[PDB]
Amino acid sequence: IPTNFTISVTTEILPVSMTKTSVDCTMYICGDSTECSNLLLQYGSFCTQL
Amino acid sequence: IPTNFTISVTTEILPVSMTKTSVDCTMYICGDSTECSNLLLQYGSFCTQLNRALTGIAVEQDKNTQEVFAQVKQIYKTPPIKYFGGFNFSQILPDPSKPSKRSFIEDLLFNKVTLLICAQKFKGLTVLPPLLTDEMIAQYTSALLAGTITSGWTFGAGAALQIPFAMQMAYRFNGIGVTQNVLYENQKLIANQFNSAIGKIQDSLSSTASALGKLQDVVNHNAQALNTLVKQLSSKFGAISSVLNDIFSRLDKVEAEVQIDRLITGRLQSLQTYVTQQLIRAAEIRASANLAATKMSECVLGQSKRVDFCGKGYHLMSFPQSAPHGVVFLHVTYVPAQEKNFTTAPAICHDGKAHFPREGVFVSNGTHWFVTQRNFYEPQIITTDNTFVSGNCDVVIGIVNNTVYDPLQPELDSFKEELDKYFKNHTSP
Amino acid sequence: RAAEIRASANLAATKMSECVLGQSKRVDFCGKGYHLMSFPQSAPHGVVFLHVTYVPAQEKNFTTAPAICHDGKAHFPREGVFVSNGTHWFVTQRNFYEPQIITTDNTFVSGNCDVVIGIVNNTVYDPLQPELDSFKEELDKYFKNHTSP
Amino acid sequence: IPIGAGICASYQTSQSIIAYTMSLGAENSVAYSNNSIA
Ligand SMILES: *[C@@H]1O[C@H](CO)[C@@H](O[C@@H]2O[C@H](CO)[C@@H](O[C@@H]3O[C@H](CO)[C@@H](O)[C@H](O)[C@@H]3O)[C@H](O)[C@H]2NC(C)=O)[C@H](O)[C@H]1NC(C)=O
Ligand SMILES: *[C@@H]1O[C@H](CO)[C@@H](O[C@@H]2O[C@H](CO)[C@@H](O[C@@H]3O[C@H](CO)[C@@H](O)[C@H](O)[C@@H]3O)[C@H](O)[C@H]2NC(C)=O)[C@H](O)[C@H]1NC(C)=O
Ligand SMILES: *[C@@H]1O[C@H](CO)[C@@H](O[C@@H]2O[C@H](CO)[C@@H](O[C@@H]3O[C@H](CO)[C@@H](O)[C@H](O)[C@@H]3O)[C@H](O)[C@H]2NC(C)=O)[C@H](O)[C@H]1NC(C)=O
Ligand SMILES: *[C@@H]1O[C@H](CO)[C@@H](O[C@@H]2O[C@H](CO)[C@@H](O)[C@H](O)[C@H]2NC(C)=O)[C@H](O)[C@H]1NC(C)=O
Ligand SMILES: *[C@@H]1O[C@H](CO)[C@@H](O[C@@H]2O[C@H](CO)[C@@H](O)[C@H](O)[C@H]2NC(C)=O)[C@H](O)[C@H]1NC(C)=O
Ligand SMILES: *[C@@H]1O[C@H](CO)[C@@H](O[C@@H]2O[C@H](CO)[C@@H](O)[C@H](O)[C@H]2NC(C)=O)[C@H](O)[C@H]1NC(C)=O
Ligand SMILES: *[C@@H]1O[C@H](CO)[C@@H](O[C@@H]2O[C@H](CO)[C@@H](O)[C@H](O)[C@H]2NC(C)=O)[C@H](O)[C@H]1NC(C)=O
Ligand SMILES: *[C@@H]1O[C@H](CO)[C@@H](O[C@@H]2O[C@H](CO)[C@@H](O)[C@H](O)[C@H]2NC(C)=O)[C@H](O)[C@H]1NC(C)=O
Ligand SMILES: *[C@@H]1O[C@H](CO)[C@@H](O)[C@H](O)[C@H]1NC(C)=O
Ligand SMILES: *[C@@H]1O[C@H](CO)[C@@H](O)[C@H](O)[C@H]1NC(C)=O
Repeated sequence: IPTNFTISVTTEILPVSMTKTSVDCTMYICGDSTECSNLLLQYGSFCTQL
Repeated sequence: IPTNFTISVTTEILPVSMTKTSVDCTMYICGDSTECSNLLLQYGSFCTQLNRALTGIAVEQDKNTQEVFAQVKQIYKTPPIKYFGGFNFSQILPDPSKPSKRSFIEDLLFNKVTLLICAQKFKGLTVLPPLLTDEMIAQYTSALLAGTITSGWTFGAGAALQIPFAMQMAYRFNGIGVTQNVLYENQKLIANQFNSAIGKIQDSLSSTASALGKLQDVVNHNAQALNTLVKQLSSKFGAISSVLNDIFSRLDKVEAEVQIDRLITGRLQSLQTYVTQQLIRAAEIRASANLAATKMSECVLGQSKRVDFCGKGYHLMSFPQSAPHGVVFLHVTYVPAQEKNFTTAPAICHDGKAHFPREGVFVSNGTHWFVTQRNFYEPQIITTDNTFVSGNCDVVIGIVNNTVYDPLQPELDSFKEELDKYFKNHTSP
Repeated sequence: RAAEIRASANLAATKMSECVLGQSKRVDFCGKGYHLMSFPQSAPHGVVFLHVTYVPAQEKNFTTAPAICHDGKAHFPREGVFVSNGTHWFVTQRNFYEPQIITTDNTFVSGNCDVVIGIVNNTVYDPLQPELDSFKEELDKYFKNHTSP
Repeated sequence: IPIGAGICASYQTSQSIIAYTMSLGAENSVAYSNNSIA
């Protein structure tokens, strides 16, 4: 049988969220070029999904 | 200290499974074209991997519902009589008039959530049917409901044992922390707060259109993904045309292969992306289904002490209902009503010895002292049957000084005064 | 696959922490039926739990009442339930049959007996009174001997 | 063998392959009366 007690404090760390982000297709893929974008329009709708 | 209570019914919606689907190796990429299939044969064994992944997804989708809804191996049935001591359960038990054995709330849930495009999907895209038809799910739900109102929480542990409902609710209140008598003195009131509240559920589901958003999002996502997959194949991908037969009938056999190669690579990449997205969504739905199974096992089959788990407030009971690709829980819970202020003391010593409450708390209305419970107001005289002594009353801080009426004083002095009177009478002769 | 295995491992860690190192009140969590204890064992890339559990055996059906009014005052069981085999009543536990005579050591009073529904009639063998009768009877006998001559 | 839509197949009895509908479980009833307890 115990005859005495102690009171202790413990700490716990928990992540809750991560940094938001956003990307742009046209400038990343086709750098300040018009022909590249004109021919990128024919690749479908990947960018909408992203 | 509260002096009144209220009973509230809360709703909760959880998805349990997504729509099974399957895809074709060749009719999507090289539809009704021999040469395209012959050239595609040299790209390896990709769509075998796709088929294996989709078959695994479908099997897991069946297993989710099978695990969630099948926690009882004996199909109970409710007695024909429907007098549960004043409580009205006509809003959740199955309705025999309808050809489909469903209740009112299940009918509302089915009507609110709504599911040529399928005909348009000639491109080797099919939807498989689920293993468990809706009638069997409704029958499982009816079995749970009929087992949780005529046997308490016992049928989830062994042999089912019957018990009156008006006593089961007394057991539930005793579990919360308030003595059972407070039910038997207010039964006619409590039912009136139940039968009314359940009714207010039926309007609420049809009040706002965002109540069933969690169930609608699954079918919306599936339809949107399939539509994008169908519409993807209208893009040239840098080739000369999006029509496969035009390339072969306008060019010889020495450079057309380059353009059909570009087209086949594009379509393969799109299909792989779709498969990966389906895998992610399946994992999320599996996690949600596991949470729903835990909720069904703990909140329904028993009583939960985990605060804010099965509804806001102290938990009393729960009822399940089915819905398209999901489940709906109705949590019946107890909430303290208006309260009153009081003056309290930690301990009370009369004969140089401190007293402490056995269960409850001391309280005072201004002039006298009483001992009462914690979640209700019910004053009683301080008695040795209510208090236990320990040590002296010189070390506890904040103690007060008031007499304690030992019930041994009734139980013995009621005879002691009579004995003294008998002796006084006996003195004269 | 790694994400799925991590989820399963977290669940297994919770199982080891709650069912083994203590006793769990969560229904159908550490095994079917009421929980007693658990024992762990290892296995290639996994763990195996042996849950010991208690299950009620054959049962009998009796007639029950919510309360008892004896001196115009209702009585309620302190812990247990009232059951009768047909002739006269007893109070028992809820998970085992162990009849005992109704005593004030087992019941507490609350108000009058005209507000409760379904109440019955029976005498309460209030035990502190026979405890004091163990001296009351001898007191009466000794007073009879006192006044006899 | 889960076929689908509530239909399941198996191999049974002079032996062949049959297809039937699943049985959820054995039906059971509980005697409920407002002054009875088990
Ligand atoms: C705080 O609570 C106590 C306990 O109930 C209150 O004392 C009680 O007050 C009522 C109202 O006067 C008493 O009722 C009547 O008292 C007279 C006194 O002579 C009696 O002759 C009547 O037959 C009737 O009983 C009641 O007796 C009394 N309680 C006791 C034990 O005497 C007190 O008034 C409360 N403080 C407040 C409301 O500020
Ligand atoms: C319901 O339970 C009560 C309580 O046990 C039963 O009453 C008691 O039954 C016992 C067993 O039969 C009786 O003890 C026996 O009495 C006979 C009488 O001649 C005696 O010879 C035996 O040696 C033994 O002591 C007991 O007297 C009886 N209590 C009273 C107050 O009569 C009751 O029989 C049960 N009812 C049913 C339908 O089972
Ligand atoms: C438990 O015991 C109590 C009292 O020992 C019983 O209360 C008694 O109930 C009867 C009817 O059930 C009452 O009789 C009525 O008397 C009035 C006159 O007051 C008469 O006008 C009526 O026509 C009827 O005959 C009786 O008065 C009442 N006792 C008292 C003191 O008021 C109770 O019925 C018993 N419970 C069971 C289940 O047996
Ligand atoms: C229980 O343990 C505490 C902490 O060790 C004890 O408190 C100490 O008691 C000694 C002896 O009186 C003092 O000299 C110290 O200053 C105390 N510590 C503090 C932090 O105040 C306590 O006495 C123990 N109780 C018993 C019954 O042994
Ligand atoms: C405890 O609260 C209930 C619920 O409000 C009270 O019952 C109401 O009483 C008023 C009269 O004061 C009626 O107009 C309402 O119709 C009652 N509600 C229901 C659902 O019947 C009850 O009176 C309160 N108890 C106390 C002691 O104040
Ligand atoms: C249980 O609740 C149902 C639903 O309110 C009650 O049925 C209604 O009863 C009222 C009484 O006049 C009728 O006006 C409604 O048309 C009924 N609705 C339906 C859908 O039947 C039922 O009466 C209640 N149970 C008891 C015993 O009163
Ligand atoms: C009892 O508790 C209430 C709750 O705060 C005390 O406060 C009274 O009511 C409102 C709410 O705080 C305040 O704005 C009032 O100013 C308070 N009343 C007075 C007269 O100041 C209340 O004072 C407490 N009373 C007792 C006797 O303890
Ligand atoms: C409850 O009883 C104690 C003991 O009888 C009281 O303590 C007395 O306090 C006064 C001053 O407050 C002293 O002058 C006395 O000497 C104390 N008594 C003894 C025996 O030493 C206590 O005051 C009482 N409680 C209240 C609220 O008065
Ligand atoms: C409560 O606090 C007030 C002021 O802070 C103080 O005067 C009083 O003595 C305190 N009461 C107790 C029992 O400590
Ligand atoms: C049990 O229910 C029936 C019908 O509802 C009723 O006649 C009977 O009085 C009830 N039992 C008790 C003890 O009230």
